[PDB]
Amino acid sequence: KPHRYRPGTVALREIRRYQKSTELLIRKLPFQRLVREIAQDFKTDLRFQSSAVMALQEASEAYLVALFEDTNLAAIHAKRVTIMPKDIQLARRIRGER
Amino acid sequence: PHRYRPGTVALREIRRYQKSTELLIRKLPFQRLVREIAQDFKTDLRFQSSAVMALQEASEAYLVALFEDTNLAAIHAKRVTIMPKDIQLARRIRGER
Amino acid sequence: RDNIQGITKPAIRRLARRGGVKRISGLIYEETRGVLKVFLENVIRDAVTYTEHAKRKTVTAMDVVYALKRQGRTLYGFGG
Amino acid sequence: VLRDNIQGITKPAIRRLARRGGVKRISGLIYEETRGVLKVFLENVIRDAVTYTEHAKRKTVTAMDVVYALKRQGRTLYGFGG
Amino acid sequence: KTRKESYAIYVYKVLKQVHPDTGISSKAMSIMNSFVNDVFERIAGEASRLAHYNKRSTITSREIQTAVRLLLPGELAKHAVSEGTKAVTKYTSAK
Amino acid sequence: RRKTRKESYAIYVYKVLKQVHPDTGISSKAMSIMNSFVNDVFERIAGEASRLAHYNKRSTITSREIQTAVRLLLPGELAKHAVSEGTKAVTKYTSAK
Amino acid sequence: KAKTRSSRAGLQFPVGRVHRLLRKGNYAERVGAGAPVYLAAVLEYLTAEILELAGNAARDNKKTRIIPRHLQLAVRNDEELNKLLGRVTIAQGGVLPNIQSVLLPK
Amino acid sequence: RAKAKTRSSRAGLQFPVGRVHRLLRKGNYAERVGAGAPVYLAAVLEYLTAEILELAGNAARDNKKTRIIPRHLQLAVRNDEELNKLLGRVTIAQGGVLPNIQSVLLPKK
DNA sequence: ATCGATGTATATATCTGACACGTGCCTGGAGACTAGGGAGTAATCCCCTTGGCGGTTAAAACGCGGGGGACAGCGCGTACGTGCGTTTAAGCGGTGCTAGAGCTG
DNA sequence: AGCTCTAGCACCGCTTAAACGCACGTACGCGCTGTCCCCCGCGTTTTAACCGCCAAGGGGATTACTCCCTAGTCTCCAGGCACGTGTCAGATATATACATCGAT
Repeated sequence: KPHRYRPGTVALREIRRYQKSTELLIRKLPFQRLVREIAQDFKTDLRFQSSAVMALQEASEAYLVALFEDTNLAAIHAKRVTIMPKDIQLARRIRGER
Repeated sequence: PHRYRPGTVALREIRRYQKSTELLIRKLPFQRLVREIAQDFKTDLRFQSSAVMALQEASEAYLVALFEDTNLAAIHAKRVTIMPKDIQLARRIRGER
Repeated sequence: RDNIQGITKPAIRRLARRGGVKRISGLIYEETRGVLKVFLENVIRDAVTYTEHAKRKTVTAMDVVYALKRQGRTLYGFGG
Repeated sequence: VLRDNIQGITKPAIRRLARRGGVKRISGLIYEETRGVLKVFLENVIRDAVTYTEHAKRKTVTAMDVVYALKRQGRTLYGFGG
Repeated sequence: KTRKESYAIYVYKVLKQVHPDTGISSKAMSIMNSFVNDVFERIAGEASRLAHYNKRSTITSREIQTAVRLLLPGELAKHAVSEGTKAVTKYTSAK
Repeated sequence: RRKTRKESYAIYVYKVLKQVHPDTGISSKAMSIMNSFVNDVFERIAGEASRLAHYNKRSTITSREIQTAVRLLLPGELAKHAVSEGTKAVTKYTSAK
Repeated sequence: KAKTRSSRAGLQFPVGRVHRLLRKGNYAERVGAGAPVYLAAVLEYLTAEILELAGNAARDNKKTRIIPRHLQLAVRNDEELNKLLGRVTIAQGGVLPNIQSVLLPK
Repeated sequence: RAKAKTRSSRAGLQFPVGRVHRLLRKGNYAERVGAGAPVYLAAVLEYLTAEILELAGNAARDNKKTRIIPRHLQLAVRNDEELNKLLGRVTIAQGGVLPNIQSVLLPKK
């Protein structure tokens, strides 16, 4: 039989691969479309610098990764491994965002 | 004689101290603690009374906010008892640890 | 529109890998999407406003950097 | 020289502080951990206040200096002057 | 000097305009004065920056308007900015 | 056509790096990052020094204001090193012209 | 006769004192004419909202005089003024009477 | 007229003392700027830049690179506990994050 | 259910010290005028962003088995809430006095 | 450097409420087990992100020109803050009626 990894084995390898990596983990064009539909609610006919979208992507990914460390910490605090939306809500509540 | 169930007198204190607004720490022990900590930075300092007041109430507000966060992450862990790990988790998520 | 769904589930999974999480619940991703959207709202609600001050209608990276400086998240890498 | 006044932050004082925080039940090591947290918080705020005091060539820590030391840490305090 | 500058009488006039039968404590007056000073410092700092952004050496009504739209939260700003323009209108009509 | 004389700390970071690591080079994105870092630290030291200058009703910013701002916002031990280094530079400015 | 700038703008807060604080605060080398008027209007509007909510809280506590507890109840109950002063603590303010649902008895 | 000598060489610094004084004046922090304040600020800026640059050089040597990349700066800032405290609210572009795994996440044999 | 304590919502008489109101003054705000420098406006341009087409491939979408982690249930024993006697020190009032804050030249 | 005066520190005595130590009961954190469900690993499809290249146009930067707005100066006065007064909002006492917890 072909070798099949245990559930959670290659997940740790993927964590180790992406923790040392620095490239953006969200695709450029879907995030660009998201930015341009979000900016449409504040002013029509806007334009964007490419570096502006890059800065938005960098900041959004940094914020999401930091939120993921906090939600992982409070998921471990609940004697679990899987992160739940209640863990994210707790992390945002302790951080004073809600 | 009459004795309340354990947990209900504590709920009376939660309603009592949230309704009221004065200091919960005694003034002189906090003043002595402030004098102990401040002597590490300069010997023979002096403190205004209002300085001790501001230090005490700012510390009270910080500790009550920490207790809010600690109780929230305690009930997140399916517990009604706050534990030290709740406090380190709260201070870690807040960014001061 | 559907561009909030353009942040696909592998992208949130990769961000959780960078955050160090093995197991991700199925209700995380859309919730994460919402959180991301909310965050972007605030930044855009600043950034275009800076553009609104400049009598421009293109959003430069410099306005985004100073928009991010306002909420307390200073971003190094695009200027000062 | 004052010594061992961190125990002046007593058992029922920490209990009262937790009651205002909405805490129903309290563990035993909570008191020591909160004493440590209060000690480090006062160390930071008092260090900043003394640093502000030394710049004014003063030897009494003014409440105004404590207010600005708390403002520098992001915890702005009202009611003692602005 | 001995002169203690504050916003006590102006906050008192605002309170009597809003609630004529309601008084205020001296401690609450101190909180109101510190709140006014802090909000003024915040808006003035943002206006100073927004002047520095576009190489402008002056603070106009546009600076304060954009500073309010950044700093004060949403519909409050949607009130305040509009209300501010009304004051500017009363400063331009009355000359 | 005409271009604004774009202002940055590019060469000075390179001279400092060659002082501490003569063999090691550095990318242009790290020039942008280090320039942003030094600009941010300059802004916060200058703002805090202005803030203390306003607090003591002083119209000038001397080396004492900068030193106290460094002791305030910079975290502990390197602060003393920075303070010492700053003091040394001041001495080298006073012994010379 | 000299008429003050606050009465010109129909405001209670001092336009001239705000202009003096803007100039002496050295925020910019120049200050426009309408900027202190706009800033004073914003300040008195914010003071009006805080004082109105505090007066409502005082009437709910049937107190004729506003105490700092009423100010804390005014800022913390309003969610929109809450994040304006989220980092700000208030002298003698206390906290909202909030109890978690899990800690409540059956 | 005497030979034009920069204040940085007089102070013994690589960072520009005169540019720091000019930006202090143009930043309008106060109406007066002292003589030794730009010297002190240039020394502090040079010291902080030197600290992070030598830590990033050590990080690049550990990764066996002769060019300092934003990943090296991220590793230099975050591994030092005290520089991390200085920049706890700062995100570095293309910096990534520290490789860190919590204790319970590791599998057991 | 049930009653008894037990904390809580609504009507009047008394005191106080903290706040509302009145007096004085003096200094910062207002009226007037000018320069000149900074901000507003018109014309250019070029580069920087937007839009579009081919392709093609890595990544996203989807199906599906499974196993391991989430979650519910139960036993325990111990740690923590609650009550009472004791004592310990906080709180308050009063005295004194001097280091030092604050103001001025 | 000098003068003033003020509040911060030190000590002392009385009182009384808070804290502390101990007894005691039981509520809950934790450990263990059973279940089941739903997320992960991986194979197969598919799709659109991305790279490359090109057109275009328009908008931010650049310059010159103008003009009018605000810093600056001078002079005058009235509004805002020290100080004094008085008076009443709230705390405190009683009395009367209502919703809640415990133990049976």
